Amino acid sequence: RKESYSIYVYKVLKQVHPDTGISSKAMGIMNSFVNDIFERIAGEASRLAHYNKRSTITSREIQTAVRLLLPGELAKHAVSEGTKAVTKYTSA
Amino acid sequence: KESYSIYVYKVLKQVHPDTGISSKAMGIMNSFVNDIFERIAGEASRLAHYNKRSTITSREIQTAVRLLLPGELAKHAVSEGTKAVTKYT
Amino acid sequence: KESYSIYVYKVLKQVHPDTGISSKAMGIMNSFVNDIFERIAGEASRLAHYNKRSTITSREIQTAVRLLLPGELAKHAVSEGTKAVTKYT
Amino acid sequence: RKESYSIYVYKVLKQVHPDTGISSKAMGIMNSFVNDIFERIAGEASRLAHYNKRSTITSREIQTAVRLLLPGELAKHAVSEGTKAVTKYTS
Amino acid sequence: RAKAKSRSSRAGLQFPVGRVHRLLRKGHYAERVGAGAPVYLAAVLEYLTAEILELAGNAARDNKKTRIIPRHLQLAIRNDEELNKLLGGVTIAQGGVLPNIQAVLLPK
Amino acid sequence: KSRSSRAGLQFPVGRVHRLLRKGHYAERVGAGAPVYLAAVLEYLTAEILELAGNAARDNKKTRIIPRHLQLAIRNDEELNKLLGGVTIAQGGVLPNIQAVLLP
Amino acid sequence: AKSRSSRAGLQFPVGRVHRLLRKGHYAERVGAGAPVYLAAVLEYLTAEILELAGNAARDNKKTRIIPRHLQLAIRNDEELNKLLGGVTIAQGGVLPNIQAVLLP
Amino acid sequence: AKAKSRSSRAGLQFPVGRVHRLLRKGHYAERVGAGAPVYLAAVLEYLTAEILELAGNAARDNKKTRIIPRHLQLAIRNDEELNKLLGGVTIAQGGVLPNIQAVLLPK
Amino acid sequence: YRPGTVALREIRRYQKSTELLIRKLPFQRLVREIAQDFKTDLRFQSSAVMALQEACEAYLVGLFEDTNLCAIHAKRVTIMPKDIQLARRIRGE
Amino acid sequence: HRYRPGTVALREIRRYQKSTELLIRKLPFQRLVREIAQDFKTDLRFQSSAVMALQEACEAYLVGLFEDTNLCAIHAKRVTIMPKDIQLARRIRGER
Amino acid sequence: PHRYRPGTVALREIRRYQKSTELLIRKLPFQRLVREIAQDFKTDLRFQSSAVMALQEACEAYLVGLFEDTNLCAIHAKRVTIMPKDIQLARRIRGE
Amino acid sequence: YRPGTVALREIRRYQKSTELLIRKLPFQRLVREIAQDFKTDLRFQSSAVMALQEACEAYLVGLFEDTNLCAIHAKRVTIMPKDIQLARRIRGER
Amino acid sequence: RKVLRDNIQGITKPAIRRLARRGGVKRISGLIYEETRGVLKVFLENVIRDAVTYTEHAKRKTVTAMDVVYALKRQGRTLYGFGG
Amino acid sequence: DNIQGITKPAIRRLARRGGVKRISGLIYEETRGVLKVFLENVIRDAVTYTEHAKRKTVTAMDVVYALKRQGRTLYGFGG
Amino acid sequence: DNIQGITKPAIRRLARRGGVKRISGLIYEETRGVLKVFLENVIRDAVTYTEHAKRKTVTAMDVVYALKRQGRTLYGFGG
Amino acid sequence: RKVLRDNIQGITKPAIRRLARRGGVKRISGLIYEETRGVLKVFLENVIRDAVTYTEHAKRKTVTAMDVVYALKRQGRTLYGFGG
DNA sequence: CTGACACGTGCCTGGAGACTAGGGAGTAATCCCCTTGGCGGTTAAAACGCGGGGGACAGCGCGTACGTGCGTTTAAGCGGTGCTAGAGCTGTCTACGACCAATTGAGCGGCCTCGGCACCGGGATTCT
DNA sequence: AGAATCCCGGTGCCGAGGCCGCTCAATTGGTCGTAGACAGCTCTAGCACCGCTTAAACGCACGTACGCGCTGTCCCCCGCGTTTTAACCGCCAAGGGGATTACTCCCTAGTCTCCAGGCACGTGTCAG
DNA sequence: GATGTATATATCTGACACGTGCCTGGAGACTAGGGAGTAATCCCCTTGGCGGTTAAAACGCGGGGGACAGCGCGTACGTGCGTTTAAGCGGTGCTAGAGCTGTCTACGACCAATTGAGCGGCCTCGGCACCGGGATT
DNA sequence: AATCCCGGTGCCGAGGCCGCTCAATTGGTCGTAGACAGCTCTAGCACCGCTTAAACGCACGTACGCGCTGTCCCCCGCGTTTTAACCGCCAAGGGGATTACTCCCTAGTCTCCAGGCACGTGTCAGATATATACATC
Repeated sequence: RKESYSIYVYKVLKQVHPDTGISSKAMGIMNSFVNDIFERIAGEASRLAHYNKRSTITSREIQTAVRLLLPGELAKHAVSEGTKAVTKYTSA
Repeated sequence: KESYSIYVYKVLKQVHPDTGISSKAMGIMNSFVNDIFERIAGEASRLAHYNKRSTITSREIQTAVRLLLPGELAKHAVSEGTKAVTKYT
Repeated sequence: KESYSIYVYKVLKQVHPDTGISSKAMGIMNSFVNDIFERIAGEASRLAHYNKRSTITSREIQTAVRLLLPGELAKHAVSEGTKAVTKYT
Repeated sequence: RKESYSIYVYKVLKQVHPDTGISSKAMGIMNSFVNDIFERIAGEASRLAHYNKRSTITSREIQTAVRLLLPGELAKHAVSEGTKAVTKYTS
Repeated sequence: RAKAKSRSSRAGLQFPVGRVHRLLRKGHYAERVGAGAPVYLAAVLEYLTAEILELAGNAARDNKKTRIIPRHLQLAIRNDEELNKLLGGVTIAQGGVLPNIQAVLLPK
Repeated sequence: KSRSSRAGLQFPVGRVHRLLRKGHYAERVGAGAPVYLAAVLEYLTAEILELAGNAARDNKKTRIIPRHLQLAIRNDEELNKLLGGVTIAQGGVLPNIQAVLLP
Repeated sequence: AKSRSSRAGLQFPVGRVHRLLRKGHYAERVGAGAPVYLAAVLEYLTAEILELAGNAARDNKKTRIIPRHLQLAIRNDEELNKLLGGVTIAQGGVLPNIQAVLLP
Repeated sequence: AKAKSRSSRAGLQFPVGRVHRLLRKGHYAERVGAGAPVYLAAVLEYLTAEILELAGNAARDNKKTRIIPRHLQLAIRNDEELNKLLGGVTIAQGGVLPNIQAVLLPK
Repeated sequence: YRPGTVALREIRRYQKSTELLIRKLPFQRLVREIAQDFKTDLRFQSSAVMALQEACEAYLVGLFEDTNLCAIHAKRVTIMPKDIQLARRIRGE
Repeated sequence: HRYRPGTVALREIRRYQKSTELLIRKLPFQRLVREIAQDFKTDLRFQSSAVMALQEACEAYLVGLFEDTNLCAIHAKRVTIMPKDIQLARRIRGER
Repeated sequence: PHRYRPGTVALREIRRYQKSTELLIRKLPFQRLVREIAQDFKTDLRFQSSAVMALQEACEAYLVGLFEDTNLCAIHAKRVTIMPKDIQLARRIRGE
Repeated sequence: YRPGTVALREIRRYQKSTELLIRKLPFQRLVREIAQDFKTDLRFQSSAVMALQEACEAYLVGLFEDTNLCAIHAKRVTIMPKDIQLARRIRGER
Repeated sequence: RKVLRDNIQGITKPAIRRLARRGGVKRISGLIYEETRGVLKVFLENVIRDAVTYTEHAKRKTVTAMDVVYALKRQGRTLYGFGG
Repeated sequence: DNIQGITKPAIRRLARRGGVKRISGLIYEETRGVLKVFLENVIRDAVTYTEHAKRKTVTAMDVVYALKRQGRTLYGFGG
Repeated sequence: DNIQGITKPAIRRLARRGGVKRISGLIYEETRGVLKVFLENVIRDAVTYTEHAKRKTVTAMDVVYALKRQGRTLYGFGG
Repeated sequence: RKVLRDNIQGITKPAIRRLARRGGVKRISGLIYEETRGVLKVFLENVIRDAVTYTEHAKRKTVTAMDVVYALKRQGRTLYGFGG
C-alpha cells in the first residue's frame, strides 16, 4: 500500500475553507510538497547533530534547522507553533 | 586528528618524487577528498533506497561514479575500479 | 568434408532476421574462416619459436591479433577474447 | 654457443677461388641467405605433403619445391646434381 | 491498560505523529531520535499546509469555482513574497505563469 | 556442456583446438588459445555479415549474394585493408568514374 | 599480517574508508568490495590533480606545490572544472582572461 | 669400428646431419625421409657456389682479394635468375647499380 | 489589424491558458530518436513523455523570459540569438 | 609626462590577476563583522581565522559578480559597467 | 536519323558493365586457347569443367585491375585515351 | 657550372659510394621520440638504430626510383609530389 | 530491420511560437528556431542519459516516470505532479 | 559606521581582478549594499551554529558551514 | 591462331568494366600478349601440381593453390 | 621532467638530398621534403609498433635489433646482415 | 702502420654405428561419372563499311623555380670517466597439459518441397 | 520528337530450407614428466656527462632552363547499318580415369655409445 | 625618449623534511542468520494497424515598423601629486572560557500483546464542461 | 470584429460508505552518554610606542554613452491549399510486478602488535635585499 498524507491534507482543508474540494492533481502536488520539506528538515537536523558530536536529534536540532531553512517570519511562527505544541504536550 | 596526509605524499612521490607540497595545499587536498567522498556516498545511498535495497555494493559506487563524473573521467575510473576489484578478489 | 556452414548460419540469424544466404556466399565465408585461421596460427607459432618457448598460450594469440588486424579491429577482438577467457575462467 | 655455416662457405670458397678471402660481414650475409632459402624450400615441401594428405617429406617434395621456386635455368642444373648426389649416396 | 488517545490528539494536531516518528527513525538520519522531534516537525508541516491552502482558497473563490486546481496553487505560491523564496526552484505541472508584460512593450 | 557454451560462443572450440594441435604449429597447445581464436573468428564473421545485410536490404532482396559481400568488404575502410589482395568471384567492382571523364 | 591496501595495490587506506562508511550511517550494510573501488577512484583523481599541478610548478621552475598551482590545474581541465565549479580555493586567484572586446 | 662422415659419403661440403636435425626440430612434418637432407644440401651448395663465383669475378674486376657486400650486390643484381629469386631483399652496405635513365643523359 | 495588435492578444491568450503547446507525436518521435543513441530496444511509459514535455516546455519558457529581459536591456524589442547566448552564460550553462 | 586613459588600468588588471594577496584590509573588516554580528547577539567572540575565511568568501563573491557585470556591460556595447548591469546580472542569476 | 554524340554511349557502357557480374570473354574460344597453351607443358591433358571457369575469373579480374591502373596512368599523362606506354609503365611500377 | 652538370656528378658519386647518408644522432633521437608514445623509458641496442636506418634509406631510394619513372612519363624531368602519390597508389600502399 | 531516422523537424515552428508566447515574447528573429532546437536537443540528451542510467541500474527495459523525476531532481529543477 | 572601511580603492581593485576596465561612480554604494546583504546572510547562520553549540566564541568552521549550506563551499580552512 | 579467339569486343567489354572510355587500336595485340604471359605462368604451376599427384586431369584446387602461391588468392571454388 | 620536443628538422634537407642523389635524381621539386618526412614517419611508426610489440611479448625493456629485422620480415621487406 | 683476417690450441657435446618396433605408403582391382565426342538450327553476335569531328600530340611562348656558389656558425663525431639497470645464467620445484580410455549426441548427407526468385511483358517517365 | 530507363504487373520453377538417419569426433575423469615461474647472482654495455675537433648545417644571391599555357589539324576511332557465321542450347553415346578399397612390407623414430668436429680463446702479420 | 618588469648573486632564517616513542586502530579467525539471487507466473498497458476529416501546417503576398549604422557632443572618471592619517608591527599583561577528566542517573532502543485508523473498492449524482446564442467592447 | 456573458445539456469525476488488516499504542527493562562538577592552561582582548604605506582631496584632460536620424528588409497579419494529427476501434504479447525457496554474505567478537601521530630536530628553499638589463609605449 502506498501510504499518503491525503486524508490529513483534506482534514486541514476543511478547517480553512469548508466549502471547497480539491482535485487529485493538486492533492498529488501537496503530497509531494510534504515529502520534500520533511526530507530537507531531517537532513539539516542530522548535520547539526553530527557536527556537535552528539548522538541525538532533539527539539533543539529541529528548532535550529527550522530557523536555518525557512524565511524569517515563517520561522518565527513555526517556532511559536512547535513551542506551543511541545509545551501543551508536556503539560499532558 | 585523522588526516590523509601520508597517502597524498606517497602518490606525489609516485607522480613526481623530486617535488614537495606545502601544508596548505595538503589541507586543500584533504578537503577535496572529503568532499568527493561525501558526494559519492550520498548518491550511492540514494540509489540503494530507490530500489528498496539495504546494502551498498560495487554497482552503486559504479553508477554514482558514472552519474557524477564527466564522461572521459568515468571510463578510466570505472576501468581501474574493476581492475582493483579483480585483483582483490 | 567438415565445414563451418552451420555456425555462419547461426551467426547470421542473430544479426539479420528474415535473410537467407546463397551457397556461393556460404562458400566464400567458408574460405575466409580458413584463411584467417591459418594466418593467426602461423604468427602465433613464430612468436612461440623466437622466444625459445615450447607453448602457444593466450598471450601468443593476443600478440598475433595485434599484429595481423588493423588497430580498431584488434582492440575489439582483444576485448572479446578477454571477456571470453575471463568468463570461461 | 652459436651454430653457423662459417666453415662450409669458406670450404666452398676455397674450391671456387683458393686465392680469395671473405669478410665476416659477407659471411653473415651468406648465413642469412642460406637460412632464408632453407625456410622457403622446407615450407613449400610441407605444403605439398599436406595437399596430398601424405605424412612424410621425400626427395620428390624437395624436387617439386625446387622446380616451383627457382627460375627455369637454375632448376634443371639443381635437379641434375640433386639426383647425382642421391645416386651416389644410395650406391 | 488505558484507552488509547493518539499522540496527535495530545499535541492537538491532525498530522500523524506516529508515522513521522517512524519515518525519522527509519530514514537513517541519526542513531537516536527523541520524543520532541516528531511533534515539532508535524506541527510545522501542518502550519505550512494550512498556510498554502488559505491563499489557494482565496484564488479559487476569485475564480468563482468550488474547486482548487493547480493553476490556483501556482497563483498562491508565486504571489506570496516568501513562499516564492522557499519554492523558487520548484516548477508545478499545469501551473502556467503569472500575467507579466513589461511596460515598454505596451503602446502609449 | 560444450565448451562453446561455457565460453558463450557458437564456434566449435573442440574443432579449433583439434586443428591447432593437428596443424603442426607448435608441440604444445594451451587451453586459452582455442577459446580466444574462436571468439575472434565469430567476431569477424558477424562484422562482415552485419554490413552485408544492409546492402542486401538496400537491394530490397531477402538473400545475400556475392555482389553484396563485395560491396561490404570494399566499402569498409579497414576490411579493405585486411582483404586487400583477395578477389571475390562473381563480385564485380564498386561504381567508380573519374571526375575528369564526365561532361 | 599484510595490509588490504597492499593486497589491492593501492596507496589509500581501504580500512579507513570502510570504517568511515559504516560510521556515516549511509546504509545499514556495506559490501566488502565497495571501499576498494572507492579508494581507487579517489587515488585516481588525486593523481590526476597532482600531475597537472606538478607541470604547472615546473612551468614556474618552482619545486614546491602551492595552491596557485592547484587553481591553475582545476581551471584548465574541462572535466575537472565541470566537477569542481561550485568551489572556491583559498589563495587561488584567477586565470588571466581579458575579454577580447576590451583589448585595443 | 670406424666413423666416416655422411657429407664425405655424398661428396658434399655442407653438413648433411645438421640439415637433417634442423628439419626434424622445425616441425615441418612428422616424418623426414632419409634422402631429403642430401638433396637439400646439394641445392644449397650449388646456389652458394653460383653466388661466390660471380662475387669473385667482381672482386677481380676491382683487383681486390677480399669479398665484401658490394660484390654480392654486384653479383645478385646482374644475373636475371638470381635477381628474380632475390627480389624482395635488402642487402646491407650493398648500394645500387649505376643506372641513369637514357632520357636524362644529354642529347 | 496593425502589426503587433495581435501579438499582444496572443500573449494575453496563452499566458491565461495551461495546455501543452508542442505536438505530442513529433515530440515523442524525437524522444524515441534521441534515446536510440544510449541504447536500442528502449520503450517509454505513456506518462514519461508527458513528464519530459512539461520539463522542456517550462525550461524554454524560463529561457525566453530571461532572453526578453536581455533584449530589453539591449534597448531592443526583438529577441536575437546573442541574447540567448548571454542568458545562458550568466546562468553558467 | 602623462599616460593616457586605460593603459595603467590595463597594467592594474594584468597585475591583480597575476598577484594573489587578499585585497580587503583586515582591521576594518574585523570591526565591520563585529558591528553586524552584535545585532544578533552581544558580547560575541571570534577566532582569528574566522575573519580570514569571511574575507576570502566575500572577495571571491564580489569578483564573480564583477565578471558577470562586465559581460552584461559589453552586451550593451558599452565598456563602462553600470549599476543596472549589476541589477540585471543579479536578477538573471536569480538572487534578486 | 537519330545519332548520339561520341562517348554518350561509352559512358552508358561503363554504367552498364560496372553494374553487372557476368563473364565477358567467349567461353569456347577461351577454353581452346587454354588447351593450346597447356599442350606445351604436357600432351593429352584434360581439364575439369570448373577449372576453365576459375582461370577465366582469374584472368578477367587481372585484366580489369590492369585496366584501372592503365586509366590512372593515362589521366596522369593528361590524356583520356589509354595507350601501350601506359601499360608498360603500370607493369614496371608494379614490378612485373 | 651550368645546371645539372654537378647534379650528374653527385648522382654518379653517390651511386658509386656506399656509406649511410642520414646522420646517426638525429635518426637516433627521432627513434627515441616516436617509440615513447607506445612505451616511455624504452631502451635500444645500438645495432637496432642502424638496422632501422638501413631499411629507411633503402625504402626511400626505391620510392625515388619509381617516382623518377612516373616523372619521365609525364615528359617532365622534375619529380613532383603527385608523382610520389601516383607511384604509391599503383604500388598499392596508398 | 526497423530503424529510426531524424525527426528533428518534428517540433513544429508554430509550437515554439506558442511556447515563446507563454513566455510573453512579442517579436522574434527567424534565426531563433534552429538555435532553439539545438538548445532543446542538448537538454534532452542530458536528461535522457540520466534516465537511461537509472533504468539500467534497475535492469528494466521500460523508462518509468520516476526515472525522469529523479533525474530532474539531481539536475536541481524539481518537478511536482507525477508522484515521488 | 564601519561599512566605510570598505574603501573605494578596495572596491576598484576587486573590480580589476574581475576584469573591469572602466568603473561608473555610482557602483560603490550598490556594491557596499550587496556586501552587507551577503555578510548578514552568512553571519546569521554562523551565529546560529555558535548558539546551538552554546559556545560564546565563533569558530571558522561555523563560517565554512554557513557557506556550505548556502552552496558556496570553501576549501582551505577545514574539511 | 587460337590467340585471336579472344575477340576485340571482349577486350572492349573488359576495358569498359574497368572504366576505360576510349581505347587506341594498338592495345589489342599487347593485351593478348600480356594475357598469354599470365596464362603461361599459371598453367605451368597447375601442371606442376598435377604431375606431383600423378593425375591426368587438371583440378580446380590446382588452380587455387597456384594462384595462392602467386599471391592473388581466389575465393569461390573451395579450398 | 624531460619530455622531447619535436626533432622534425633533424633529418636535414642535405640528408634527404644525399639519399635522393642515390636514386638517380637529377632534380627535386621544393615541395618534396614535407611529403617525404610524412612518408618516413608513417613507415617508422609502422615498423616500431611491431618492434615494440615483440619487445613487450618477450617482457624485455631493451629493444633488440632482431625485433627490427622481424618487423621488416613480417612486413615482407626482409633484411640480410644484422641476423639470420 | 696497425689491426682484421687467418692461424693455432683445448675440449666437449653433437653426430654416427648398430639394433629395435610397427605403421605410412605401394600395390592390384574395381566402379562409375563426368568428360569428350557428334549433330541440328537459329539467331546473337561478330564482321566489314561508312561517316566525320573530337582526340592526341607537335609547335611557340614565357617567368619563375631551384641548382650552383659563398661566408657564417653550429653541433655531430671523437676520446674518455663513471656507474649501475638489467640482461643472461644457475638452481629449485610444482602447475599443467600430452596422451588414454569409455562414452554419446552434434553435424553431415539425403529426400522432399513450396515459394522467392527469375523470367516474362507492358506502359510511364526521363533525358538526349 | 522520340529513344532508353524505369516501374509495375503476371507465370511458374528449381533452389533453399526442414526433417530425418545416423556415426565419429568431442567430452570427462585421470596420471605424470617437465619446463617454465620464480629466486638469486653477477658482470656487460648502456646512458650521463666532460672537453676537443672542423665537417657539415645554414642563409643568402643569382641566373636561365623548364613546366604550363594557348593553338592547330588531321586521322582515326565511335556510333550506326547489313550481312553472315559459329556460338549456344540440347539431345544422345560411351569409356577413361578419379576415387575407394584390402593386403603387405621396408622404411624411419627411438635408444645407448664415444669420440672427434668445430667452437671458444690466444696470437701475430700483411692487406688495407 | 625613459619607466616598467625580469634576472643574476648573495645572505639568512625558519618551513619543510626527517627521526623517535608508543598506543589504539586494524587484521586473523570463528560465529549466526537474513538480504538478495533464483525460477516461474500473470496480466496489463504498450505497440501494432486502419479510416476520415479537418485543424493544423505550409506556401505567397503585401508592406511599414524595426534593427542598427552613422555623426554629434559634454561630461564623467582615469591619471598624477602633496598631505595626513591609522593599519601593521613588536611587545607586556591578564584571565574568560575552551577543552579534558570524573560521576551517575534520566531517558530512549528495543520487545511484546493488542486493535482501530487509513487504504482499496464500488457506487453515484451533481459540478463541471461542453454546448450555443445575444450584447458589449 | 472579438470579447464578454448569459443560458441549457448531460456526463464522469469527487466524494460517501464499506471491508478490513497492519502499523500505531501501552507497559516495561536497562545500558549509557550526556548533564553537571571541577580543573587548568590556551589564546583572545586590552593596552603601549614605533613605523611609513596607504588613503585622501584635488586638478585636469579627452574618451565615452546618450541622442537624433535614416532606410530597407524582413517577418507579422492575411489568404488558399493540403496533409498528417487526432480520435477511436480492434489485436495481442512483452515484460513490469509478485511470489516461495535458498544460501553465502556481512556484522559481531577477542586479539596484539605495528602504523602513523604527537614531539624533537636542523638545513636548504625560499624571501629578501641589492644590483641592473632591455622591453615597451
